Amino acid sequence: MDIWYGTAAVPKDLDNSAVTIGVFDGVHRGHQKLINATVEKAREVGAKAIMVTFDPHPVSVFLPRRAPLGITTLAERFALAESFGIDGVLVIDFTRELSGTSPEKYVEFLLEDTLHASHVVVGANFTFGENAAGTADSLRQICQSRLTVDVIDLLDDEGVRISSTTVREFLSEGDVARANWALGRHFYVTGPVVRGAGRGWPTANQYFHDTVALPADGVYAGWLTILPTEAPVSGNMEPEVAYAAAISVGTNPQRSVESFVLDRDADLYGHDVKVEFVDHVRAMEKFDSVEQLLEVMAKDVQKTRTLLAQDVQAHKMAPETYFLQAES
Amino acid sequence: MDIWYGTAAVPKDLDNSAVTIGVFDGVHRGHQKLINATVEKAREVGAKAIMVTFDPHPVSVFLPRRAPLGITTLAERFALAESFGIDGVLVIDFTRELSGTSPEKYVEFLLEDTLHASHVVVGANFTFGENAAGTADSLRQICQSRLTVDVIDLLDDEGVRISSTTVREFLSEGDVARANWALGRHFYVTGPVVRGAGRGWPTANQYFHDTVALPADGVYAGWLTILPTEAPVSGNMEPEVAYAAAISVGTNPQRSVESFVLDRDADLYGHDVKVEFVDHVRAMEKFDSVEQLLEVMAKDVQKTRTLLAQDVQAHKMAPETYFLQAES
Amino acid sequence: MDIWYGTAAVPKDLDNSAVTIGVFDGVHRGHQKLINATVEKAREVGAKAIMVTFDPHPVSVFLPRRAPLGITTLAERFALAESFGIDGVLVIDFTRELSGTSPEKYVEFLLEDTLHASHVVVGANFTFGENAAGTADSLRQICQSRLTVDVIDLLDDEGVRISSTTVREFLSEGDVARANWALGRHFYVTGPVVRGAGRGWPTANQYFHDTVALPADGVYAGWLTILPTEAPVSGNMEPEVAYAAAISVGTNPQRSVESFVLDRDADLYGHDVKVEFVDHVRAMEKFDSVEQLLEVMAKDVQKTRTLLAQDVQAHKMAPETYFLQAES
Amino acid sequence: MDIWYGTAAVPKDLDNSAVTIGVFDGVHRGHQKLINATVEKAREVGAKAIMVTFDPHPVSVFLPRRAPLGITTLAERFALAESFGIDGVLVIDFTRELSGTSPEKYVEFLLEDTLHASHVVVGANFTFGENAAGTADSLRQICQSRLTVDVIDLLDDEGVRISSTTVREFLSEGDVARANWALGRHFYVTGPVVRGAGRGELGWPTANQYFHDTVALPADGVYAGWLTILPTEAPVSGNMEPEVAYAAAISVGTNPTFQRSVESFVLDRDADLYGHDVKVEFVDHVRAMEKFDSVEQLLEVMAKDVQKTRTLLAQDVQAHKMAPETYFLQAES
Amino acid sequence: MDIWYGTAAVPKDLDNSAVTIGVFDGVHRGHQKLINATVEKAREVGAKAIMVTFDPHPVSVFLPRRAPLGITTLAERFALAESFGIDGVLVIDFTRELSGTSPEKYVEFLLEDTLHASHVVVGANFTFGENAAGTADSLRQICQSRLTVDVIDLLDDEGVRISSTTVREFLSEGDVARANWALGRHFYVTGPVVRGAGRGELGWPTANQYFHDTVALPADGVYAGWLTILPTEAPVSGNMEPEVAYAAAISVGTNPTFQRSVESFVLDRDADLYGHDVKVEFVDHVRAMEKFDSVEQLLEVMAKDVQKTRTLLAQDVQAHKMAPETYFLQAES
Amino acid sequence: MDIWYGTAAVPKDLDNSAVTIGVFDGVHRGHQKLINATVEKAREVGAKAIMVTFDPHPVSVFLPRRAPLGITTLAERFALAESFGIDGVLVIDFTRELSGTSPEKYVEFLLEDTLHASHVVVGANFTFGENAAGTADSLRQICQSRLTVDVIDLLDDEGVRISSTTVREFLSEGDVARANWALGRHFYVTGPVVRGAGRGELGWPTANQYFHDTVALPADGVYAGWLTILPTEAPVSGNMEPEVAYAAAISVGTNPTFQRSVESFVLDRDADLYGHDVKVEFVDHVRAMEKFDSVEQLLEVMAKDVQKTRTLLAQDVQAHKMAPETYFLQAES
Repeated sequence: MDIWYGTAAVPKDLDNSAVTIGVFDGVHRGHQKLINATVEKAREVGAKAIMVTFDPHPVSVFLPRRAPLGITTLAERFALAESFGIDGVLVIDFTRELSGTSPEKYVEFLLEDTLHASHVVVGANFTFGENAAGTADSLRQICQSRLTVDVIDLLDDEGVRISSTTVREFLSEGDVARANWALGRHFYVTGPVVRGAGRGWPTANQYFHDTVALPADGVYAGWLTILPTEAPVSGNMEPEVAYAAAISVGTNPQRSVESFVLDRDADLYGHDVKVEFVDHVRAMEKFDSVEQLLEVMAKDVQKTRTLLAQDVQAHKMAPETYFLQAES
Repeated sequence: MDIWYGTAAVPKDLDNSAVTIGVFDGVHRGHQKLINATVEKAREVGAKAIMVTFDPHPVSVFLPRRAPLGITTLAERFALAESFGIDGVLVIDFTRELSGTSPEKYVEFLLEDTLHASHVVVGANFTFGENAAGTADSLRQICQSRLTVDVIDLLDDEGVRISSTTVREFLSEGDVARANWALGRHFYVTGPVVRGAGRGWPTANQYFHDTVALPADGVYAGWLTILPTEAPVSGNMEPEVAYAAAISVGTNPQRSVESFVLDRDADLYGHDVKVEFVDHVRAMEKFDSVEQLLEVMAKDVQKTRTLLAQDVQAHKMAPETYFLQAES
Repeated sequence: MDIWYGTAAVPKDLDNSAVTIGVFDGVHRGHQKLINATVEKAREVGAKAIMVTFDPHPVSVFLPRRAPLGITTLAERFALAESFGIDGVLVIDFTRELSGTSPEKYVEFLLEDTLHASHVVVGANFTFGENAAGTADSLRQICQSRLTVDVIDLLDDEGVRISSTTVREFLSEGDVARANWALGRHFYVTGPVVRGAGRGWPTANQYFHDTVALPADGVYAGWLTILPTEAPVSGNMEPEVAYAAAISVGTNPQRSVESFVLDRDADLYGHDVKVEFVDHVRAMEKFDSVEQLLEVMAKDVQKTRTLLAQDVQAHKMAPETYFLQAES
Repeated sequence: MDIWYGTAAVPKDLDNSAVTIGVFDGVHRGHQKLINATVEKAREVGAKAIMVTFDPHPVSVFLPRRAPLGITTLAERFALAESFGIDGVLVIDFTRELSGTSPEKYVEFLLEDTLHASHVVVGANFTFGENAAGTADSLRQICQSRLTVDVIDLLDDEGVRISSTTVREFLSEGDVARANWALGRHFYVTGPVVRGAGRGELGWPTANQYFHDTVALPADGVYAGWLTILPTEAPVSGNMEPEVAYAAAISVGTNPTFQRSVESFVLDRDADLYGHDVKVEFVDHVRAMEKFDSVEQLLEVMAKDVQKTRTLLAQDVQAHKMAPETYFLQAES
Repeated sequence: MDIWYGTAAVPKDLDNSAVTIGVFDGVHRGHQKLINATVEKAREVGAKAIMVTFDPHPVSVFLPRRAPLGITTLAERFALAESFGIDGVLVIDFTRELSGTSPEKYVEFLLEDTLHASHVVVGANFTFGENAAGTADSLRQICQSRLTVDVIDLLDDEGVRISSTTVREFLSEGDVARANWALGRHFYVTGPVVRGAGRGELGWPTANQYFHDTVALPADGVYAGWLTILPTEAPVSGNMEPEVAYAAAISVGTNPTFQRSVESFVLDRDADLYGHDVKVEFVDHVRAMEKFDSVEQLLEVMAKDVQKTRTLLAQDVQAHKMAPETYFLQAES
Repeated sequence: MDIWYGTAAVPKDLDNSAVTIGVFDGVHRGHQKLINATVEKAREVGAKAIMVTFDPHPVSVFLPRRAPLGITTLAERFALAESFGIDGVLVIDFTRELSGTSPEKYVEFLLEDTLHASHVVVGANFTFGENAAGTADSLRQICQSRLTVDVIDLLDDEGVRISSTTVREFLSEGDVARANWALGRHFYVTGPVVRGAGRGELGWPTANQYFHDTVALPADGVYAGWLTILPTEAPVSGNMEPEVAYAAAISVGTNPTFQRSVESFVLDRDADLYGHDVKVEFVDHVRAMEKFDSVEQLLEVMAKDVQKTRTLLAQDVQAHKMAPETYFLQAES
């Protein structure tokens, strides 16, 4: 998949495309409908399936540093867009182009001149152009005879509107199971394992910037995977195997994620590690003794073992290769 | 109007004065009664109307950095004192003088030797001298035959005691209309417009230190005035005209004030700008899309247009020259 | 009393000891039972009474910087351990030794090889060894024929479990009288008096790090003692006399303690000062005038005078030499 | 004078203009030649004289946080531009436009489409468009028959090249006299007076100012100069009028960690200028920074700075060309 | 290769080993002699080659925050060790063990009890146990009949002693050529690419990296080198493959206050490497740091760095011994 | 000895006093002459010997944050004053009083009204009152018949002027021997011991102290000196008594950013002094600061500092005049 930064980077010789436009934060199940429709039409005509997306977040252009939290990083947005069949991602920076542009000139510049689009697929909530006056309905009429437009209703399921907004709310509530439900996969973060405490001490510590969306402080059951690597691994964990883990999300009074991998002793310093969240286990608490702390640690392991045993049975969610022991 | 810092700066040849003493933060309607009485008596005898005030706040002398928030800056206190006819302001720093001094020696030093006072006007809540043992009643008796004293009752109106304390409470509640009511004018702040976001982007951004009193975070209707200047102004705003504005007061997680001037495109970087608050519009909120943000922005403009149309009719409050459009 | 840091520092020629093991934070009344039993048995056999304690807090080894607040500093723990007759304190750093060690090897290494113990005294909540699998019951069986073990029930009094945890809760609630009740003495902090405001201004200002346990923000009645010194004292306070004081505990938005010594004018800059807490007086509040501030200051002095007059009558709590005036 | 941010803010009904393009930092005597040529042309043909300038600095666009120090603020660049008769300033942000543009495209879009220019005036060192490919020459060949191009040599005077660079160099060494000479005026900073060590005059300056680290300042030291209280109806504590240049000894310092300060000791006045906006003009270097160990020593040196200043300023008044119309200066204490 | 933290993590069923002990910072040509001897022995007798190394640095244990800069990270020390055939790394923390231990006790506990060693290999400068009492000699006398001891002289080559110290010295002056020569490879750092001034290429590097102050870096300046995108299935913006060394001009800077940066300008590609892990290999010094006052000047010097780099890298490819198997380098633009 | 903050704190029933006025920073041999004259007079006529001193430093009042470093703290100034028999210290804050006062007014208010002085003793460099107008001479003419004035020349000895300034100079270069000689005692700092790298002795100092940036410290380096545990009933970990001066090698450092540290390696003892107040006396410079790359090297140099210290301290004991009454020092390890 090509990734282009700004309209000028798009090849001039690209002759046909089917295009979808959004922030696409999280690439949730709504987002998947748009991508699915776009990919299929691209295949039909033998053109490229293009996603136009935005970075920085368009909200942060108008209201700096009050951008909504990033459900996925830009890099993961690319990975997800690819896994669903996107051929090219065009990334638009509104501080550089397409802000002052009118609905008419936007379609003309972006969709025709730049992307050579025969098809465009947007959500009903789609807006574009100076002061967001462009709508889905605008787009259908401005594209009359020029290109075909398919406007897709926002995904409603089980009485919940599935959007970036609702995924963020669930995450903020610590309800990762509903977030997972809206995303169509286990919510995850990835990052390098740092030195933590030293070398009840966690299998892995990671830190995330405050723009990263994360589950409420608390303890979750989930899976930890050492991303593909030739680097030596200290201990009895292997790369590319999803290992059962009790996960503590905390706030330095910058958010930390501490992972206790069940039934393994490893030290993951230096490695890049994926943490997938499955279910909530408990709220954060203060500890006043080593005894009390380990007691609670063990109850977390038991509850985690239980939740993940269930998770495995929903195998559309569960990883390919996992490691989960029946007991200690 | 002269401004003197400390007793030693007061001219030795000043032969007669009518004096009022207080913090005078905000110069609210109570404060105006004291100034009014003082100015009138000065005119009667042909003497100078003097305000004795204090900086730093006397509270911060005893309890550093737990001083009450400043309703007005010291500079604005001077401006307000002048606009009401004060001839001289004596500023007392209690870390330098008049702290260890007894009620008797205070009247002797400040009122007689320094100020040559024939009249003194204080509020009923007035205290002075070592450990604030001096009262209004003390002052009348210590001044027997030496100078005349007029003690003015605190202003009570509409079931509210009008004081610096109550103005601060209203501001903190986001109730600027009641604060305006107690002040006798639109509450305002002034300051240089800084670079903000770049060059839905606000007409002006200002920053204030944390000792400055400000309305609760939220959006207010008000008026913005470019203070007199020969500097070129980018855009279609003119100096000295009060322009209709939706005002956002925020906190950097130092307080910011962001102003959206209605129906104008200007950039006010470099200019000194007054922001007058008229009425509350809404609480702060997070935005998750550009669409949602602009929707709400437009409702704020509508509600603001409405509030200011009313404000103009209370013309004792409203500015001399304003700019308010009937619609977009 | 000897203080040894780590097992290697303990003299090799020490031939007999009676040993007690715990964090001992606060040396509360439960802790006193263990020490009492240990001291008595040491006297019986003519051996040394040893306390094994821990630093850093064992909790902070597993969960860095989420250690419980220190009721006493390590230095005060030593002082208290001594005042109750302990002959030697062995301080264990779990980041250096005794973490990976099994229950069996722990008793063998610490109690026998290092300490030459004929008696060991622990609380029922006592744990030891890798993953705290060692218990009081373990210890009795592993010590069969090797040394005698006396396991002491946690102290329950007046429906309250007396522990480090409960002392912290009381302190956090601002309930110093119950904390004092559980400690068996007035809760206190000690520290150098710093420059504060200048040279209603407090008799003394002290600052404490955020790991120090302190009463809730508010005003307390208590006693202030200038620790033994040959340094000149500014004012009419003498060292080693416990002086009546209204005490303000605050938070810089690092905790401060501001002390108003009743009926004295002293300046304690440079001196080391003990602050003992007796009872709660009021919550923190903002002040808006010097008048209001002094009014409240005076009510605090009255209420304090009252509480301390009562305190003196419970003379097991009250200091040897105090200073409390009947009135102003 | 109008100020437009971006080519999209330019009035669309602009039929004719004489344009000059550059960073214009400091508006030095070199820059004035460019502006002069442009204004004199515009004034001739009833058209508007436009300046195309750049904010943020093109270097900061390419090398973030490593741009040269600003000789003037953007606000002052506007004010100086207007003072020399420019009718419009167009501020280009290179992160937003005219960056990936070819020399040919740059001319058509900016100079024709946006500005509708009949004349253009640039420095011989002028480079434009992607990878600075366009030069003073490129401009002449591309513009044929459409608009007259006037290329102007960089100003050399007294064996010294007059550029933003040399001005920065002069300032940096504390040589304000050479900086002023290259600028065609007294170098100055403008700023609100802040609270000092306190209000009101054993020790205290008349005025305290702080400046960000992007602001070009003379080397740390003491200088002779003039302070002017910017126009205001707000009252002044002490015996100073607004809009009069007052003789001052000016101390430029750096903060222990934090930023630069400017402390002004106005000669033969006690006043406290907290609350006001103040212009500080530098005339000549007086001495390097020193450490003080006693109050007497500091007061002694203080009195020497007042004498040195008094003299240097007396010469500056006689050299008339740079001094202010109305001022205040006493021959002796 | 296994990694054990502390003597308690070592498999208890370890019957035979050839051991080498040292900080091993940088794994320079001196260190390789130690590892080589050890591996060649272990490989002979079917036993495991163990490295005993130390983290945190023994100096930081004795003098907190005053340890020498790390030539490589601990992660890279492991990777380099494994690359030379070490089977096990035992990481000793001196705050945790082997500190108050006597020479005699150190041998029995570590070398016999823990590691069950039949061979040991150390440098002539080797010191062990409490107060560094044990020396290369002590080791031989204590180990008699139990294990064979092979003491190896510090590597001298071309009149230069090859040690962590001299490597740090070389790096510090910007002499990467001598550092590489003493290392036996191109000096390198590894790190995630961060966001620059923005995404996508007037000014911007191909890649931006930041490094902590414990990381040894060449003196501030420009260098010729190779950048490699570490293995990944993640897509790459632009025309660059993972696992190919690409020619780059590399700029090493310090931050105004904060830390070190490494900016990579990959020759004849525009790509944006945000999100990837990137290895940057240093070949030769190109120039010292300079200040820029104009966009043209910076682009001019930029083009000169590309030429210098192109040449230096051409020589590095010919000197083959240190260059990478697969790479990308063009003779001209 | 009484301590009064402000003229209003002075007992109103003070009928007679001999007064000396000055900053008195460091209480050096010059200052002792002033105090001696004053005490010897007061002691004669049954009156109190008063010191008028100043806090904050008069320079910091005039030039905030640019006062000279404090040779001693205000606490130590009091203690030193009392040690030389001063009965009362009056601390004047120039932000609060005696600032706008005329020479004539200063005498009447402070010397007569407040202190009721019959004798006064000042240095020839003495200046008092608004704009330092009053000098040593002014004082004599204003005081006639009311109080006897004794002006004392600044102390010159061995071609060296003894002043706060020169003491600061000596300290700054690391020449504690000359500082001590000018002071008439071992220079010292006093402070609570903080936690080091940890508790208890491979590497670790006996004691760690930190000092603010207003505190005068010898140049970074190693020094010979004595450490004394200030009087206490609190237990001491290790084999050290309170109130005994113990031989120590003393390392003075600066923090990477943050502040100064003082680390004390007490000779032939292991003790941990966390929790105690400790006095550290400097005797002689041992060496400049160095960087360490290996544990052996640091221990080697460590042992050399112990030898150098042992010798220098042996000489200091023989020169008796400055050494302490009770001390602890061993001839060899």
